[PDB]
Amino acid sequence: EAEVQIDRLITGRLQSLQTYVTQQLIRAAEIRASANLAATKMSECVLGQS
Amino acid sequence: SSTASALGKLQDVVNQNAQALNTLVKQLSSNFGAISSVLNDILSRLDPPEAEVQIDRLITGRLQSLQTYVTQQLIRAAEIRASANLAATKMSECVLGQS
Amino acid sequence: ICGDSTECSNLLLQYGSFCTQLNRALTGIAVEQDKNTQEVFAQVKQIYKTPPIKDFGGFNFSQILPDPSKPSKRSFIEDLLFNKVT
Amino acid sequence: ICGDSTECSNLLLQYGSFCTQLNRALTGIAVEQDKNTQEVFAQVKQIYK
Amino acid sequence: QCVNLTTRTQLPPAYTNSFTRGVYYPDKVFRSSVLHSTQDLFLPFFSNVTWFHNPVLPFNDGVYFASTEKSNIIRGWIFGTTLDSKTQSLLIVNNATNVVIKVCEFQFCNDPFLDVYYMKSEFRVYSSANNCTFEYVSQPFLKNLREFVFKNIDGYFKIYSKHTPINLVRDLPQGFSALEPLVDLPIGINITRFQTLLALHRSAAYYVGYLQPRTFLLKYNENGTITDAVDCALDPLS
Amino acid sequence: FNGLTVLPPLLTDEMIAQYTSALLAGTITSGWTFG
Amino acid sequence: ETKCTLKSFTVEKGIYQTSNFRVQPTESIVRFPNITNLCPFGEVFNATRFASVYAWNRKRISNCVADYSVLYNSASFSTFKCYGVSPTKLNDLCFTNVYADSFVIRGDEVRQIAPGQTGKIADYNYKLPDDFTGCVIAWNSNNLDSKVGGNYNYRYRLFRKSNLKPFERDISTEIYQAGSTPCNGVQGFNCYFPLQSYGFQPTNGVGYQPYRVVVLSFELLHAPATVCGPKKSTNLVKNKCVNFNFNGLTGTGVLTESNKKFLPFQQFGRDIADTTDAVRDPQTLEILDITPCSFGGVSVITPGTNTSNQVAVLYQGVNCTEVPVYSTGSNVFQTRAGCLIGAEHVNNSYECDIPIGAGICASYQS
Amino acid sequence: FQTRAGCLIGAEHVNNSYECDIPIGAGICASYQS
Ligand SMILES: *[C@@H]1O[C@H](CO)[C@@H](O[C@@H]2O[C@H](CO)[C@@H](O)[C@H](O)[C@H]2NC(C)=O)[C@H](O)[C@H]1NC(C)=O
Ligand SMILES: *[C@@H]1O[C@H](CO)[C@@H](O[C@@H]2O[C@H](CO)[C@@H](O)[C@H](O)[C@H]2NC(C)=O)[C@H](O)[C@H]1NC(C)=O
Ligand SMILES: *[C@@H]1O[C@H](CO)[C@@H](O[C@@H]2O[C@H](CO)[C@@H](O)[C@H](O)[C@H]2NC(C)=O)[C@H](O)[C@H]1NC(C)=O
Ligand SMILES: *[C@@H]1O[C@H](CO)[C@@H](O[C@@H]2O[C@H](CO)[C@@H](O)[C@H](O)[C@H]2NC(C)=O)[C@H](O)[C@H]1NC(C)=O
Ligand SMILES: *[C@@H]1O[C@H](CO)[C@@H](O[C@@H]2O[C@H](CO)[C@@H](O)[C@H](O)[C@H]2NC(C)=O)[C@H](O)[C@H]1NC(C)=O
Ligand SMILES: *[C@@H]1O[C@H](CO)[C@@H](O)[C@H](O)[C@H]1NC(C)=O
Ligand SMILES: *[C@@H]1O[C@H](CO)[C@@H](O)[C@H](O)[C@H]1NC(C)=O
Ligand SMILES: *[C@@H]1O[C@H](CO)[C@@H](O)[C@H](O)[C@H]1NC(C)=O
Ligand SMILES: *[C@@H]1O[C@H](CO)[C@@H](O)[C@H](O)[C@H]1NC(C)=O
Ligand SMILES: *[C@@H]1O[C@H](CO)[C@@H](O)[C@H](O)[C@H]1NC(C)=O
Ligand SMILES: *[C@@H]1O[C@H](CO)[C@@H](O)[C@H](O)[C@H]1NC(C)=O
Ligand SMILES: *[C@@H]1O[C@H](CO)[C@@H](O)[C@H](O)[C@H]1NC(C)=O
Repeated sequence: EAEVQIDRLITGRLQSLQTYVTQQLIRAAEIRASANLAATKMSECVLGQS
Repeated sequence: SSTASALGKLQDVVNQNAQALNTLVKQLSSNFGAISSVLNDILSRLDPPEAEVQIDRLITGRLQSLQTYVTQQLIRAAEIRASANLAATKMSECVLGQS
Repeated sequence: ICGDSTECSNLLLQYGSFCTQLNRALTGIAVEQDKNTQEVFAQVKQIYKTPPIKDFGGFNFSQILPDPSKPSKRSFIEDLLFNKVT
Repeated sequence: ICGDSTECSNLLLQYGSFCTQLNRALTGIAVEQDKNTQEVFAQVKQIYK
Repeated sequence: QCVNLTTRTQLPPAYTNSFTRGVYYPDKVFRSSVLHSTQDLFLPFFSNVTWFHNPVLPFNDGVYFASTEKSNIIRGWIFGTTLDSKTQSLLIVNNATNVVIKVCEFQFCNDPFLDVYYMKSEFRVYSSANNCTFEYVSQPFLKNLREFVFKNIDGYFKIYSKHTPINLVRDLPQGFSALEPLVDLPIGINITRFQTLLALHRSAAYYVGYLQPRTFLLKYNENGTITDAVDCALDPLS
Repeated sequence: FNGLTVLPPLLTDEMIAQYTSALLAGTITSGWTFG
Repeated sequence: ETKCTLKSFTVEKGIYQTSNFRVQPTESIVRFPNITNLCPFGEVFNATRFASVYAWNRKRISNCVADYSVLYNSASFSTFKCYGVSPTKLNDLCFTNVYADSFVIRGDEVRQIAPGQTGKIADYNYKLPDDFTGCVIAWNSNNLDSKVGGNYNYRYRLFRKSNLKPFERDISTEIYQAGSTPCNGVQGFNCYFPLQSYGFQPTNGVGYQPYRVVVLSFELLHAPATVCGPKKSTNLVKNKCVNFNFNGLTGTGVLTESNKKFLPFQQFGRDIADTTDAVRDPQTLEILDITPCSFGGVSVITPGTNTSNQVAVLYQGVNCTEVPVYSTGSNVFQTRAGCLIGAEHVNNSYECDIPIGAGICASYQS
Repeated sequence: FQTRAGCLIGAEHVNNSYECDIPIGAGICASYQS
């Protein structure tokens, strides 16, 4: 019966971990877009006149 | 012509796609808790009443793997679309006119 | 999932309609890829051609202009790029 | 998900390679963060005073 | 029909390097141009291997037995717990004709031997054999080195063999070569110790190593022959 | 901890401050020509 | 089909994906080795004497043809129950390394023969593995194993330091120290003999009559097959999408001669991801090859129900050699994206209305 | 050697400072010269 109980715990914890990873991926993509915008702003408005 | 490793980005994209396909096709060889990894054998060896439980385990495992693959594909496609938009803007602004 | 098995198909039929969305996502991805290429490359309305005589004030563009000898009608640099990547 | 248990590891081992992908994704995220900082800030060849 | 041997022959317990020998095909599935990782019983790379220049050696789990024998002096092997009629015992002999594999409650004295006269017929290795289990005969196994791997798993005795000419004088060659599966015996014996047989003249170099459970990475060539291997736990680089 | 770890960034705060200082000194003295 | 998939009685101009096409298998082939010798089963089943429970008899049977129908339909057995394989399928499988273990127990100990079972025989005399696969047969032997004078030759182990591992044999009979002092071969206080006899008598009722129990254990794909059931082998077919049953391994595909160079000890090769590629027929020992039967999605091109009601059908990634309901409808065109039926190829070049692929597309004029 | 990222073995520590090729962290990294 330990296999049964461990299986239930394993599937629950794995599902939660997958959800966490997906949310992290989305947030990282958004932050990357923001960083690209900041890099362009530094390139244009600091090294020259816009 | 001489120096290598000048095309990292495209090669990386190709490698990522191939690796995703490879792991997706390789996940077909996992028990997922059942007694076998091939569905023909469990059909040809054991009676329906709990064979159907075995196919239930196989089905849920494979469907979850497929869903993960699809989500990763969606994320990568969004990134590629952003890069393509940047490329189109650069090509319009720097090739058809002086920036 | 099933690999041509009737029992697996019958059991999967009762999981609702999960596969329609799966196929629809991939179809959208493919259409998006085609649109990306079309909108990044199709920028002009006509096909222009260079004159037979090429005297551009001393500048030499032979390395980038297409070579009619090659069946692919690709330039030197395009061939190098295509050969370099696997 | 197992917390240093041998039988838990053995039971997990029959779920295929879910964890290699999860470990790969986080490393990709970290490399992305370092690249973001490096490209936004490092734009001068030299250091002026 | 045997006597206690007065001449207590002494073979020094030499130690030498195993290098990269002791790799065998783990299954019967053909593969080509692929790198496959598998975990099984294997001899760890660059280990310490015992060289004898005929005592009792424990069987442990697996045995890698090598012999650079000349003129085929090595004859056969003995396996068992007490080497007496009280317990089941196993014997392999490679005589002039087809080999003999016999499982009986064989009775052994201190120093069994085969011996030969200078027509050639002498066989007094044991003294009694009352109850026998299995009998098998096949082609004879036999400057030239012969390597054998013995495994006793799940009532199956797997013998993997490979013989190769050698031109080096003493040390083991520094090369790679797989060991194709030769013999499968569907008989289960609770072995704990094993012996060796010599063709004494009635008128000595061998190497012994042990196996451990670990993971290897193997490369298959185009024709399906293993040509390179890596031990998983030997070096951070590995 | 329970299997979670935090990796420090490659660039320390001092080097980031030094980059900002270099950028600002360049844009003060030489104008936009240094870009 | 387009209307059904779109759930609408009207369809706008474009290209849509309805379903998928795949080739169907035609016939079946069976290839089994040149083995027809009968398998001795009544010798171990109708044997006069069976060994004791602590010294259960074990036999290994191989290189034979065994029929399980004659054993299943017999009603002389009290209990017939299997674990890994349904009995009706036993005749359809080929195994290796068949083990038959025979012993004698009491009436109430029949429940002890089961994986994960706790009791006395199940842990002190015979231990069954949790992952055991096979079958177990039991029957009554009161009329033959019970003597009016009392049967005491039947003994069972009763005392041991711990339990027994599965498939482990114990024959040692030593005095048990049930206290804190050595017995030294004295059966007094806190000293009991490990073996306890039986009181089998015909006058005894249910729950005490002698019972004879045998077990059958197999393996699953560990070596080339040696013992199969009653089956008939057919010949070989080349270049035909059929389903095959090579030595119990079942599959579907097209069989072609292959030039792969095996070695005399393999049985079947592969490439990657557990994809069987080439197999060796037991009868001929030929290096065959397996290729999946062709398939692919189908698509319909229509100019809109507003305009007309004629469509074109495209089979994606399929050679225009095996098209077949609409095969003989119109002309056939071969593209890089597949085959197309219902449209005419022209040498002109207009703008693209309904993209098809590979640089070509269709429009309405027909 | 001990660093803000952990403990490093098999690598020497020097006073010099070069361009970073194999990043380690905390503002330090290693390269092959040993
Ligand atoms: C423009 O550059 C190309 C470089 O490829 C020149 O082509 C070379 O010309 C030299 C001189 O005649 C030849 O020896 C080479 O064999 C040519 N190379 C190739 C690949 O054709 C070309 O001549 C230059 N254009 C002008 C007007 O000088
Ligand atoms: C080597 O061993 C073989 C056994 O493999 C011996 O062959 C046996 O010879 C006896 C004597 O005629 C026969 O009764 C047996 O039937 C033979 N066995 C087989 C398997 O054929 C052979 O005689 C031995 N050679 C020696 C001792 O010189
Ligand atoms: C593997 O098999 C191939 C195909 O049989 C071998 O290639 C040829 O083998 C023949 C006979 O052995 C030689 O005469 C040819 O010269 C080989 N062609 C080559 C080497 O290009 C090959 O030798 C086999 N062994 C290996 C290690 O590849
Ligand atoms: C063992 O003996 C029994 C009889 O006690 C055999 O069973 C008979 O088999 C014949 C086969 O032609 C049938 O016609 C009879 O009807 C059977 N009788 C009973 C009572 O079963 C059995 O075949 C023998 N062999 C085994 C069991 O392997
Ligand atoms: C569809 O199948 C036919 C039949 O095999 C292919 O035609 C063969 O093409 C090969 C390679 O050009 C030739 O060697 C054969 O002689 C051809 N056979 C016949 C009967 O024509 C055809 O190429 C296939 N179509 C596609 C798109 O692969
Ligand atoms: C093997 O062990 C001996 C001592 O038992 C030692 O002298 C020798 O160096 C060892 N061999 C290797 C390769 O370490
Ligand atoms: C095998 O034999 C050894 C003695 O040589 C003994 O200690 C051990 O218990 C035996 N194992 C089995 C399973 O019989
Ligand atoms: C050999 O078998 C006989 C026959 O039962 C038996 O009496 C004898 O004890 C056995 N030999 C040994 C050493 O057990
Ligand atoms: C099996 O029997 C057939 C017919 O006698 C024969 O042609 C074939 O060679 C045999 N195969 C083997 C492996 O003996
Ligand atoms: C399309 O529909 C409109 C509105 O019903 C109609 O006026 C027009 O004639 C239709 N076109 C064709 C080609 O039938
Ligand atoms: C024109 O089309 C016909 C078929 O309609 C074809 O047979 C012919 O080869 C084509 N000619 C050219 C020059 O494309
Ligand atoms: C060089 O490194 C050594 C090692 O700690 C140190 O003692 C010495 O002061 C350093 N010198 C300079 C100039 O950094």
